[PDB]
Amino acid sequence: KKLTTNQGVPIGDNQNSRTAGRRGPTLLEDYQLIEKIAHFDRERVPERVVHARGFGAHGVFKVKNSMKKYTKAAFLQEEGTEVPVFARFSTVIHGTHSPETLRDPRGFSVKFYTEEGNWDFVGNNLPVFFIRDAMKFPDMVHSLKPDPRTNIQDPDRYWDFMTLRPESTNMLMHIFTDEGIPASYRKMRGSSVHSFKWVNAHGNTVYIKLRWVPKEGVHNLSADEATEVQGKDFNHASNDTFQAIENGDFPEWDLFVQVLDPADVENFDFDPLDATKDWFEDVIPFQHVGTMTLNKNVDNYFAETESVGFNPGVLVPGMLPSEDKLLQGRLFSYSDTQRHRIGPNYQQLPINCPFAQVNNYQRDGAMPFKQQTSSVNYEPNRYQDEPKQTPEYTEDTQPLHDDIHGRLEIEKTNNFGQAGEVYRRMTEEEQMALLNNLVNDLQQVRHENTVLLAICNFYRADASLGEKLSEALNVDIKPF
Amino acid sequence: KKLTTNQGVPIGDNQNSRTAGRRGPTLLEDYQLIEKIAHFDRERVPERVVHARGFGAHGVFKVKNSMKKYTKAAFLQEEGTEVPVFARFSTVIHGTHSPETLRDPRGFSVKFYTEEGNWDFVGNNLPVFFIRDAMKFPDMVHSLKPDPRTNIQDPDRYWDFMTLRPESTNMLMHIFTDEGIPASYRKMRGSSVHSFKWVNAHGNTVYIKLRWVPKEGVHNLSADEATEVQGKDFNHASNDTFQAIENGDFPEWDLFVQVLDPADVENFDFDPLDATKDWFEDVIPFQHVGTMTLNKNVDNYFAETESVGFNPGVLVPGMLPSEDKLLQGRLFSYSDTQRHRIGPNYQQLPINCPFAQVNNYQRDGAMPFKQQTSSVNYEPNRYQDEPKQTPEYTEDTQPLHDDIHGRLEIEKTNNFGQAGEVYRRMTEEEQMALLNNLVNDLQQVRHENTVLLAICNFYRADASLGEKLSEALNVDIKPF
Amino acid sequence: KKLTTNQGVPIGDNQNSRTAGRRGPTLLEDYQLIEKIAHFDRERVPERVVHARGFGAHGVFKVKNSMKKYTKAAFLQEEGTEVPVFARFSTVIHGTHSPETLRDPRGFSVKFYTEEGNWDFVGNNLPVFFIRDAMKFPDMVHSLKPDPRTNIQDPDRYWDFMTLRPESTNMLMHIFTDEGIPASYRKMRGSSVHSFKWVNAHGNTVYIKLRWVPKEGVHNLSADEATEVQGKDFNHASNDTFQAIENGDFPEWDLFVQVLDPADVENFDFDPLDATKDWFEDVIPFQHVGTMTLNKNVDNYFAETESVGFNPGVLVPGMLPSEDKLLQGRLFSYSDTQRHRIGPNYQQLPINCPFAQVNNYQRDGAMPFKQQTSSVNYEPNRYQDEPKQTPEYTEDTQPLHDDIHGRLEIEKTNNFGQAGEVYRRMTEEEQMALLNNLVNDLQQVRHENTVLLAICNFYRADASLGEKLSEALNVDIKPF
Amino acid sequence: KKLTTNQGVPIGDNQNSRTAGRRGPTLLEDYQLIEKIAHFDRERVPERVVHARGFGAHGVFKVKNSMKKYTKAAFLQEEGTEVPVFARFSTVIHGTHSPETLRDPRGFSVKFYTEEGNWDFVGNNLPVFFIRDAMKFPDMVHSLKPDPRTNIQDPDRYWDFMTLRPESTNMLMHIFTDEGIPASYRKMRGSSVHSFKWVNAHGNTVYIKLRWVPKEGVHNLSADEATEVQGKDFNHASNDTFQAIENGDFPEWDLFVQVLDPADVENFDFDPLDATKDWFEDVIPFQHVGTMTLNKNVDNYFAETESVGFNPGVLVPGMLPSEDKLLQGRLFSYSDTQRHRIGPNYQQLPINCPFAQVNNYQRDGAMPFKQQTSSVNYEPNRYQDEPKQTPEYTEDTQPLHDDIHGRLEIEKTNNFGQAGEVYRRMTEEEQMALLNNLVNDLQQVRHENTVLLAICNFYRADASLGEKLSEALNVDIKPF
Ligand code: HEM
Ligand code: HEM
Repeated sequence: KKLTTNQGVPIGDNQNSRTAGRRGPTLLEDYQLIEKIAHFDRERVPERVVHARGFGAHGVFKVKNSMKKYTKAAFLQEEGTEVPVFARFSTVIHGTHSPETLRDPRGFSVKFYTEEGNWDFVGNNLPVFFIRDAMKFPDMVHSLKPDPRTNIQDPDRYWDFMTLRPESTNMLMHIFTDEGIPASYRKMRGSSVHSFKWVNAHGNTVYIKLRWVPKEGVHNLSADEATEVQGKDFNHASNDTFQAIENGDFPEWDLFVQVLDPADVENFDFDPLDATKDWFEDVIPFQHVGTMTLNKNVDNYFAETESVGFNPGVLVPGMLPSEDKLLQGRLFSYSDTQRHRIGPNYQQLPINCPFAQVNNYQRDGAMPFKQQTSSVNYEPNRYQDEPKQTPEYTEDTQPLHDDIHGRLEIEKTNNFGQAGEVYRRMTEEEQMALLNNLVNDLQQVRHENTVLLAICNFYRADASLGEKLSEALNVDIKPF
Repeated sequence: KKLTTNQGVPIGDNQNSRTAGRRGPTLLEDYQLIEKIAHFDRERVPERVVHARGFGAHGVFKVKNSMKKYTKAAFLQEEGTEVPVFARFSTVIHGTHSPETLRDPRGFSVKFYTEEGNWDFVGNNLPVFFIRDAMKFPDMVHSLKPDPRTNIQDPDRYWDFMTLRPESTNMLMHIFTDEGIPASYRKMRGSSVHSFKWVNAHGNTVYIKLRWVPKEGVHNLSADEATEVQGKDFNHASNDTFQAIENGDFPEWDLFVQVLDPADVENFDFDPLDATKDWFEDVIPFQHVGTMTLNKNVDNYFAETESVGFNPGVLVPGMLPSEDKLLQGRLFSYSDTQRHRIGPNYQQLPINCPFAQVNNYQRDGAMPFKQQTSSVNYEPNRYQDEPKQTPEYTEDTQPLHDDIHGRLEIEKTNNFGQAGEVYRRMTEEEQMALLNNLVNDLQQVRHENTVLLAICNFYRADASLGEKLSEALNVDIKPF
Repeated sequence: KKLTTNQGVPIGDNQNSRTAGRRGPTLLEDYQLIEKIAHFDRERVPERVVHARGFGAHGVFKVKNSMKKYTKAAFLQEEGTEVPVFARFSTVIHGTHSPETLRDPRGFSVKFYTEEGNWDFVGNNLPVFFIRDAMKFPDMVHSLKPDPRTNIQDPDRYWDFMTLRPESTNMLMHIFTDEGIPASYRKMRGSSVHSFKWVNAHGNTVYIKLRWVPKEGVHNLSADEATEVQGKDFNHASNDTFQAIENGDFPEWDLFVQVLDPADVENFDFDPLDATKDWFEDVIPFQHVGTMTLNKNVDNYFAETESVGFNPGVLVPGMLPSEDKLLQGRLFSYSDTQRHRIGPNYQQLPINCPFAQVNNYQRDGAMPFKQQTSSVNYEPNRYQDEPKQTPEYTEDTQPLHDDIHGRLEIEKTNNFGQAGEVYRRMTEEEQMALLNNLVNDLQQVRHENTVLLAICNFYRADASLGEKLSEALNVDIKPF
Repeated sequence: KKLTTNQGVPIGDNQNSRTAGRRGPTLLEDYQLIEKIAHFDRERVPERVVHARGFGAHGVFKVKNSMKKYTKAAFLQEEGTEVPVFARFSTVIHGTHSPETLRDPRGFSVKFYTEEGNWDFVGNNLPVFFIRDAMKFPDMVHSLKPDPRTNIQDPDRYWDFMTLRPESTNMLMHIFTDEGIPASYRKMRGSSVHSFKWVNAHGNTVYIKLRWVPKEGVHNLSADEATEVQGKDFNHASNDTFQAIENGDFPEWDLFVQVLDPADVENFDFDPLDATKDWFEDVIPFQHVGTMTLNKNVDNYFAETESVGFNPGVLVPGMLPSEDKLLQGRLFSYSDTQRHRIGPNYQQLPINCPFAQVNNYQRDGAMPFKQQTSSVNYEPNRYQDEPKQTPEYTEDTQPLHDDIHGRLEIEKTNNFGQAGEVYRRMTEEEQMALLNNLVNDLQQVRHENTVLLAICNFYRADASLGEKLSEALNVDIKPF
């Protein structure tokens, strides 16, 4: 195999620059060097705005139970159907090469290359979020991100944002358990967090939540375990998940679905479209869908794991987004950031390409590798053999329930009630882990009012938790 | 054929946005709409900084005569060998959709997809150039480019540069004949302008110049003729050349080489490596090489004619650049601008991709469509099966003739002598044309000193042309 | 002034590259050369996807009549207030350096640097548009743009689209008069085309349309006149408007507003919010607002006219978009394309920069010249003196009138009615010019049933015009 | 202070998206939301290809001793002259948010904002490099970078490359002492590694090396110490250096220079221009130049530390690059990558901007914030007030010493000899640490031939090291 330039010219000497004499300066005419150095200079692209640290693998999804009752999604009609998937697991706040032992939700992303298009599942392990409207997401992230001067994450900064956005209480309850540091990607669950809509063949729509349950079980690290691991291996989760697949101990998860009829949405003490809210298995049963097996590592990380883009509003027919106000901003954000991060034709890259043929009138854009060449780039047109709309594929109408449009916060926020229930649903071990992690984190806040507000927010959720935090801190909340 | 999103989801309704009601505001969840518009939003890329305006087509090069004597270049070894080519012809100064009736050199670019890699011929119709050092190219372009306030080309600006850089005189002789406006791309010659080095299997090197000769002959347009054409068709040359191919009237050119022994370089009243100097056919004979035939229009202009990059420094084994100081900056410039204009991985696109297989240790970069998957991305390595250098392909050594490096103008400039020779080689018809065009261009110069300088420069070249310019302008030339 | 590199190093020799000898190859260590070339290599950015060709100038808006009864827009409160403006005028379909003699609507864009933010008016001269839903815009553009193979605009393609999308009929009536070729940018009107919403201090909203009247009158070119101009000057309108300002003949326009109560939207034979429909002066009267004077040319085309971004959705308090399905896509499109075309931080460039101060929690992005330095990059936050929201500026609620969202075409299409009205409002001159231009255009269509359809669409609008086109073409229309 | 959009419009509600009803879907017309999310989507830019993990601060350089004897560099003429500096320290191989406890050279970069332009010092702590020609850098970096499939650094890969490129031996001797892991940025030295050239007022040139000596002393961490620190703090060095400055304990370094007359270069058992070679203090004395004090943290990491670009070939008059083949490729590469990573106009950003004024003929390029507005954008020109060249600043000619140019490896490679002396110059504790670290590293190599090669490479430098490695490994080297 001959070494070549990008021009296919064979290289004779890959060790020496062309110089003006044996010990003289380098020549501008060294095309081979400059081509090599110039490409090297251009290897890097922007990391993900969040969830930059991650691990991806290939596998298959296998449907066990037909879902035709709830959705007319092609792949979900018949038990036994298998769909290729690519998955990516990730942390959130810190960058590429950041340790995998930090406290963070863990991203859980699955691209399904379906016969009717790509569907992206893009969730986290943790079943709720800090906030309920996309308007706040840059703020939340900016608050959690390293301090913009010091480049170091500072709890004084994020506890500020969080205390003043008290809907974050419930998420705080989850993230400061030991479930805030999974032991690895293969030992964690997945959650859609948002409701979506599934519509069946007759146009009945239900609200659905999605649920991944690992065959290896949920396994977490305590703070001291995380520190121990960090010192030895800053790539532990990636390492462990890569080795398991390479050794043939294939990571597997089961997919379950929760179904809530639209006519029942007022029936709870919470808005079911609020992303700060969970649907307890107790109140809404999990129904088995199928199982994902990841059985093949990437061939190349950059081209596969780094270059994939997912979007929760990338859905197949039979699937629609919910009105969830946090989800609604995501629909835009993901693809929007990918046009910048990966490129305008990012959907043409092997890792992003659908299994279904792409036939449309879109054209051009930088690096047009899979340019459709028909000169007929407009629709409607006169030609019968060019791509046409298939009316049966139109997304059905959905209901509107208000007489006004504008900036209108939902009515039943219930910022503390469900958070309290989540606390009381925990075992003693979980409640003690939560207290020690919260205390350790609040000891790092440098503004008293923020600490007071944090303890107060927790107190409203559960009085005894708030009392314990008060004692450990030691800040008396009694006057308030 | 089903119409689809870039995700492979069949589109039901390609005519209506999803709105909050039949006469309501558009929804951010309209993924189909946003994908479509966002891609549309990104269709465009930067135009070529020069030669933006152009036309491309595919064809074949047939070598008629073996070049073994002069070069070891594989495709040139045997009579009858055929190489696929892609050619682009161009104006220079104005942008995309610029009239093709403007006075400019015309670009003549040919990519040869060779058994030993790509070779780009990148020349103009005209046999010489305005300057002799790349250092001056941005200045020269900026002077000819539309005034940066008015956005209209102004003779007052570029005559300023050209008079103050007297080496331009020779090019001014050519450019202001009627050969400044070719009738069509098919009715023009091609010139390498610079000499290059060819090296044979034995290791002898010769200076060479390359030459394209139109089967349809050289045909030009007077000013008034160009004005007539321009009013009815601003894409006239692209239109003619497109139609010619489609009608089966394939444009052909014969290629010729001029050969100069490096030992004979100081035997002239000019420096043969000076880009402002021609190699007259009567001094160095044209030797036939073969013939190019353009026999297929692009399937798609954007992915072919817009997205192609050429570099005079993209050479196959057997070829090397000369030390011509204008050429030497071009070796860098072209591939550098393509990395910007087209993208880091521009050599991966089909129009740029070699016929010879590419095998190397380069990786990543934006849109890594053709990523090499082997994890061995470093050389030297322990693996016999990975790409290896092939020493017999090592570019040969070349003489150094000085004991200092630095910023050092050539001795024999001869800024006016050959410019004179060229004029006295013209027919009386061409000399009248030169005068009419010169006068009509010099009439637009608002600084009398620039006008005087032009006149002196032409005078030093040929005293009769000088006095004629003076008489017509009318500024007598007895003082200075 | 000493000539310097971008590093601030004074340059000794700007004429010669650094070479390995007087006649030797160029050195890679020539930083000065490489910096200069590499920057030249990067001068170009993408041109606008539409309206690439254009001219900009600075000026002033003077408000003459208070608009307080209709809007609480600060700058519109007091008769006498001046706002600085930047305006850009353009053709539509072809690229940079394309003739300004071509048949095209003309862009009319004005940035108002107001005390309460930038307001961008982004209209055309013609008062209607070809289509009424943004979903169709890429298709409409693609059909009108050069054929993706020949690189020449083809009536056979765009008629194909326009006939198949018969809502276009009204716009064809307009664009095929002589008004399709304005004599220049100063000699044309401007239209909002869409209605917008103005909201007052008491919270009443009205539908509004905006209207620019030239002090110079509306002046147009016939096909033959445009053809004669084109031969001589392809920059004719830019040239005219530039010179006019230097000469002190300041291009001026009066601004007029047409008002409509949301209560009266059903009292017409058309949907007021349909972009294919005009609001006739004699049905909704023009009310005078103020005058714009353009009194200063750009210092630099690139940094001003090239680099400016407008968006019709960039509105000041007191203004809101209507539900016009074409407008609603524009809200997204413009800013979207600018982030790609100009850059993520395009709003930080002087030409785009507001007069009002920018204070928020956004950060970073490529080329962050005006980066906000405060480490408090999140809101809410504990700091009294960091930026805070001002609730009285909250865009107020707007009625919703449907109980479903979805892909739902409007009721009163009236694709031909008002198109006929328009034709019958024309003088005999205009009707003659329309006939000539249409026939000349329809003679270039190569497909029978497209021509037939065009004549039928025009016939449905007006029987006599239908007959005359039928007569001239010449197909009898007795059957169908 | 009012919260505003990038348009300067006051925001009233920064908490709620505009939605089609209180519990309905989000509106495309929420300009405020989309501007916000869309800028957030674009915050990230590519990290540095190498040395992505870093820390920057401002300060001052004070010249203690005139250097006029050796250079005519303006800032170095007079004792007591003070120049502003920005410094950045960094690791090498891993990405942003990588631990600072990893084994790697440590980058030491200093930008001097001089009265005659910017000078960049761009060195490492360690005084030699792994390779001696730029041709090999991508390969070396690829071998050291995470395996492109596992995303984990693998000694089996980098030992492959290193053993097969035995010139690396000397650097291995350095990097595998505990100096492979400095305790922080303020407790490490700096080295130019390369010689450069200094030219005085008379045109005499000497070769110089540059040396930074920390007031705080050189302090390192053993492997176990590094492990302990890593578990607790992955930002330790950034943390420590930022706190020192913030507490008023300013990091200081003394700058020293070593001088070698060009007439003495043949006098050593090594080529003094080989970047794998050190110039021992006892062979060429260090001469005090001045001191750097870092006294001011950044206001903003992104705009300062992230967006700064340095290039060792960015030199002031009085300074020139040496013909060092490693240094030669760096002259091109730094500015090349920055054009991509930061932007074509990267030199216009506050952190990169010279102290000295920038006056030249370059124009345009993306985000032209500091566009020079003069319409005279070409040189030579007629105007005496426009930027002119200053011939006294012309870079002096330098010697050439060969009669050929081509790919020509230096003759006295001495790959093992100096490496031997470096080992023999070590203390016994340094020698034990070296052995422990090498053994720990070579136990992770999985190919016997590479371990044997490594051991043989060390043996050739020093027999007792070769034996100690052989015994500890346990690999028999006797048969060879
Ligand atoms: C009544 C309908 C329309 C009018 C009057 C109009 C007018 C204009 C004008 C005047 C410009 C040039 C602005 C400038 O000088 O910078 C422009 C550019 C543009 N238009 Fe529109 N247009 C219309 C419809 C649309 C639609 C439906 C879309 C797609 C949703 C669209 C997308 C664009 C884009 C992407 C640009 C490029 C802007 C830039 O690069 O900054 N236009 N249009
Ligand atoms: C002994 C030789 C070398 C030393 C001492 C060295 C040191 C450094 C340092 C300290 C930085 C970080 C600058 C900063 O803080 O921004 C850096 C970055 C970099 N280096 Fe070198 N390096 C060496 C060799 C090379 C070579 C041979 C090349 C290839 C031609 C190279 C290419 C690069 C590139 C492309 C960057 C990224 C710069 C940017 O994005 O701004 N280095 N190096």
